[PDB]
Amino acid sequence: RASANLAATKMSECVLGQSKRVDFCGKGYHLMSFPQSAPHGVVFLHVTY
Amino acid sequence: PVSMTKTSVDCTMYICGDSTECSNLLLQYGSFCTQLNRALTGIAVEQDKNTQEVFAQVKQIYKTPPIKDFGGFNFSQILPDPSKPSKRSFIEDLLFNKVTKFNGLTVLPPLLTDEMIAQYTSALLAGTITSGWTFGAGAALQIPFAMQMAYRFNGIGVTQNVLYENQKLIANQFNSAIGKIQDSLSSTASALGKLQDVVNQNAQALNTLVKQLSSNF
Amino acid sequence: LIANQFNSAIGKIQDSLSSTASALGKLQDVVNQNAQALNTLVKQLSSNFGAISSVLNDILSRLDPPEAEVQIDRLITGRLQSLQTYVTQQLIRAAEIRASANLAATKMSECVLGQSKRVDFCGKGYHLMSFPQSAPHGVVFLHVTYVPAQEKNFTTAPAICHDGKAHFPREGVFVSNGTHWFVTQRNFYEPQIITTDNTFVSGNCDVVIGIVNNTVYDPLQPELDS
Amino acid sequence: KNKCVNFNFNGLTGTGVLTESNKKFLPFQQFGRDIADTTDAVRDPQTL
Amino acid sequence: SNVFQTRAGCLIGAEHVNNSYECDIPIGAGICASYQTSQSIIAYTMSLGAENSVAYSNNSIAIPTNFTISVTTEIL
Ligand SMILES: *[C@@H]1O[C@H](CO)[C@@H](O[C@@H]2O[C@H](CO)[C@@H](O)[C@H](O)[C@H]2NC(C)=O)[C@H](O)[C@H]1NC(C)=O
Ligand SMILES: *[C@@H]1O[C@H](CO)[C@@H](O[C@@H]2O[C@H](CO)[C@@H](O)[C@H](O)[C@H]2NC(C)=O)[C@H](O)[C@H]1NC(C)=O
Ligand SMILES: *[C@@H]1O[C@H](CO)[C@@H](O[C@@H]2O[C@H](CO)[C@@H](O)[C@H](O)[C@H]2NC(C)=O)[C@H](O)[C@H]1NC(C)=O
Ligand SMILES: *[C@@H]1O[C@H](CO)[C@@H](O[C@@H]2O[C@H](CO)[C@@H](O)[C@H](O)[C@H]2NC(C)=O)[C@H](O)[C@H]1NC(C)=O
Ligand SMILES: *[C@@H]1O[C@H](CO)[C@@H](O)[C@H](O)[C@H]1NC(C)=O
Ligand SMILES: *[C@@H]1O[C@H](CO)[C@@H](O)[C@H](O)[C@H]1NC(C)=O
Ligand SMILES: *[C@@H]1O[C@H](CO)[C@@H](O)[C@H](O)[C@H]1NC(C)=O
Repeated sequence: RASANLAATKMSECVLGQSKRVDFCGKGYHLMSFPQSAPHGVVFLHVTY
Repeated sequence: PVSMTKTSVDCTMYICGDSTECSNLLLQYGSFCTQLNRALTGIAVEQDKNTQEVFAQVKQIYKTPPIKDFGGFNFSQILPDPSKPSKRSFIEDLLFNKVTKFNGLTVLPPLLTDEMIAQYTSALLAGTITSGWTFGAGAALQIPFAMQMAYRFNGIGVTQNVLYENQKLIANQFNSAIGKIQDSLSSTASALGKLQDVVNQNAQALNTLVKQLSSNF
Repeated sequence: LIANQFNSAIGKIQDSLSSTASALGKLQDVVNQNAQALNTLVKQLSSNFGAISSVLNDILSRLDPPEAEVQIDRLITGRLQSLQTYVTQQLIRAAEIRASANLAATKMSECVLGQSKRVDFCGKGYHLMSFPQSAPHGVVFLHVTYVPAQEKNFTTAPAICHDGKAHFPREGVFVSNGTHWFVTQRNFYEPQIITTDNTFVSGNCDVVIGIVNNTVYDPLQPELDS
Repeated sequence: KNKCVNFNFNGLTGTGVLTESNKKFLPFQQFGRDIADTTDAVRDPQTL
Repeated sequence: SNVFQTRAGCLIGAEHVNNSYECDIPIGAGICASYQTSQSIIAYTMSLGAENSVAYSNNSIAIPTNFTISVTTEIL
């Protein structure tokens, strides 16, 4: 549940917006993120500058 | 990790399979069995809620247009591929191929099928590609992907002229990075190790539980 | 207009809370999940656990200490296991409530005591402000947010050519209603004449993909010409 | 009444404060129980 | 007397309906039930939401011309 809450927060702040939070959306300055479904989980492709 | 397998264990048949004498003796303990069933039911409903909170973040199922003119950015490998029987992306199918009883133990199917989670991810990706962050705050507002990339460059403190003057270099870098993501997922299993850990940690536990039926105590 | 929209939204909050119980369902769940557990615990006092009687006082009254000892041991084992189960489930539920309370404290800090840029952390739309309200064993945040409402299509261009120079919007975007080019803020249609005070120059026309031809007003030129 | 005493009512033994009960038992009823099935009310053998 | 085979098991007393609606009572692997219409319990593949193509183009932008102030309740 903690992991899924983190995943929901990353979907909200990282896919549905651009995050100023450092390293919340991977190495560098966050540009955007793309979600992908995985068996019992989520995979975020973080596009950063 | 977002959810795990919704396992339910019938307390009565696990402890006292098809035995009336054993069930009558187990009745001497009271609500031991009912509260264990309640806890496992809570866990399963919680797994469904986890999946809903992560993926059902979009009110409408958005489409990418048939003409994929995204200023040179290539999303073909993350957008759904209609050729595959499951409408999953190339990368999603790479992800699904990397992650690998009868004693009152049942497995409840998740409320959202893999197809519906794929449709959620497709809708979120299409909204991001066609409207930027606008679909997250309200109605989806179409904007050219180059101008969205300029918005985001402004967001990270770089002027949009840097994007527009270096647009195709940036498109090529993004495409190469997606290709490297494919190459990393196609040759390294341990990449999805985290998800596999969950699938292991549940199964091991279940094994242990069934093995305890073979003990004398 | 904005004051009236806020007042109407507060009225709708009242109407939603006055007619829908399930709205506060989450808090009720906690109040249920504790009480059920407590009920279960007390119900375990009525179980034999293999003893002759669930009532402890009915054992001592009917048996000699050597024989009462075995039945009391059975009752002790059963009631100890019941209490351990209760305490373990309460520790896990306390961990859940602590996570919820940490989230509530973070929302109070970042959402009531400030304006949050985090998307959907403070509800649907662009967060303007939040108001806290106490609730039985919990908190209720009224998130006031800005939702863009009436959308309109426009033609757009990344930049504009004036004299071989590429003009980019200082903030906002270039929008065409079909014949004329303006520069507007991104979140609200307020078209303005494209001037050198609205834009900045960077390089020339060749580099930018999708650049369009237009005139960029120079606010000085009419004054200087006189 | 109104004092913490040890009581024995027709073999039901318990420690408690016995107060005048507004509960009106049906004539066949002898005891009363709570939602948790703990003894809540009793009937005096000597006087009803 | 309706007997319908789902991936979640055997469902008896619910009429299978081809139409997709928002999930009301979650049954199982994409299947939800609801009381509708005369009144009856129906089972259906849950609808994920309104299907909408965004009018994307390389030179088309949609700009808001108004707004609404929304007060939403969060309970913790
Ligand atoms: C996006 O990239 C994919 C490959 O990742 C491109 O598809 C390839 O296209 C070439 C010729 O156009 C073929 O030889 C390859 O076999 C294709 N590969 C795959 C995996 O489909 C696709 O053309 C690119 N998109 C655009 C618009 O150029
Ligand atoms: C786009 O906007 C421009 C500016 O508002 C419009 O041009 C004006 O049109 C009105 C009458 O509709 C005239 O009185 C003004 O003199 C025009 N202004 C200028 C500077 O010429 C234009 O009509 C709009 N076009 C569309 C298709 O809506
Ligand atoms: C914008 O204006 C420039 C010049 O003011 C146009 O450039 C001309 O393009 C034509 C067609 O290719 C050439 O024959 C001319 O030699 C060009 N002139 C110059 C000075 O470069 C340009 O085509 C215009 N763009 C649009 C979209 O109308
Ligand atoms: C923006 O929207 C508001 C309402 O959301 C509009 O105000 C309404 O105007 C109509 C008449 O056109 C009245 O009947 C309503 O009572 C008004 N509502 C409120 C809350 O005042 C407003 O006109 C819109 N503005 C623009 C520029 O579109
Ligand atoms: C913009 O144009 C498209 C054309 O397909 C249309 O579907 C859409 O409704 C238009 N948007 C607005 C806000 O009028
Ligand atoms: C935009 O797309 C149209 C196709 O409708 C095409 O003719 C035009 O060249 C494109 N413009 C740019 C700048 O890519
Ligand atoms: C749904 O429609 C199809 C025809 O495409 C039909 O074969 C099927 O029986 C229908 N399902 C129900 C439950 O009526």
